[PDB]
Amino acid sequence: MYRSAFSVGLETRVTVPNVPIRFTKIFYNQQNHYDGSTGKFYCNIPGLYYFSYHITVYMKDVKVSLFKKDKAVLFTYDQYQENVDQASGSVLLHLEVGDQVWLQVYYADNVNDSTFTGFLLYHDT
Amino acid sequence: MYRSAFSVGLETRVTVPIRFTKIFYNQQNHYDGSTGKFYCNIPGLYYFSYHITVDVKVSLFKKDKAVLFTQASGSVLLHLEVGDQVWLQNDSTFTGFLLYHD
Amino acid sequence: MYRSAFSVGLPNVPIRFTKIFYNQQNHYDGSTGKFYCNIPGLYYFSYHITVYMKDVKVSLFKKDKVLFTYDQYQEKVDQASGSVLLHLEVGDQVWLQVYDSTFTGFLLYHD
Repeated sequence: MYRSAFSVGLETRVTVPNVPIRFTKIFYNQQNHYDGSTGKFYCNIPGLYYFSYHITVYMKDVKVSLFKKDKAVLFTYDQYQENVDQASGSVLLHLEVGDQVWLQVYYADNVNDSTFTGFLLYHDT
Repeated sequence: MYRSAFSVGLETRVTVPIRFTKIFYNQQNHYDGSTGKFYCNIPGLYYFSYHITVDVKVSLFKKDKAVLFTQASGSVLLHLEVGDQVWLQNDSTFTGFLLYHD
Repeated sequence: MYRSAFSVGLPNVPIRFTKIFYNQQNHYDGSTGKFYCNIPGLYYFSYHITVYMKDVKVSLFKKDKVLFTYDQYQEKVDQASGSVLLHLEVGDQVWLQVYDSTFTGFLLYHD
């Protein structure tokens, strides 16, 4: 077991609600573990993963959820001001092969520049 | 000498070390929820990141001194030695992992 | 190939982070505010800075700019955070630029 990472961004001003955000700006996706057609990352190497995301907040409160498998694992709520902020979150999640993770915003506007990043830190041995 | 990571969150307010009791990851049990301190068991470079929701100022402590004075966010790299402890003083997460051992 | 990292803290110019939390390899030049790639590979960069500027955006730059969204005009910025993974080639430079604040970068997978 070895490498798995992806870093992606949202170029589109609106997204979408209650569905996986399909980030289209690919900063990195070498092993293509991030599915650009679904906005979901798929775990092919079991291990500890680090995910980091930032959802643009502008004029409207933002509620984001990091989903793993079929459920929301992490929640971020950010009130606006008023100011462009980022509803950010980072977490370590051990993943098994098959586990998919993606983000959702509970049309969501002014989400452009939002980013979703994740990487295999320690592979299971 | 290879794995040491944790990611925990808050299950309440009041944010003395912050005791995060929500465990996202703590496989090597290096993070102690009773004290809220992470204990370095492998010397090396660690990456710490926290997003905490608390006139209030949040600090990341290494050993017994504040490294960072910061919603309150921060990410940093701290080279730690065995015995070194790191702690902090909508989910509010505190995360840390061994990047490079030694 | 294996270690390259820095953690530093504190318009239209690289942000010179002077508070050095880590810079063992010295790949981060505090006089220019830029990180220089010596070991090609996948790097993680994260940041959280206090800006207090209007009609301004914040982004990591690499050979000049990482995420640039073409959008309609609107206004204001107080603090900004981000994180990205970038595969860097030798010679590549990365820095934070507004077109305890922190800026961390680390080589994760070396080519």
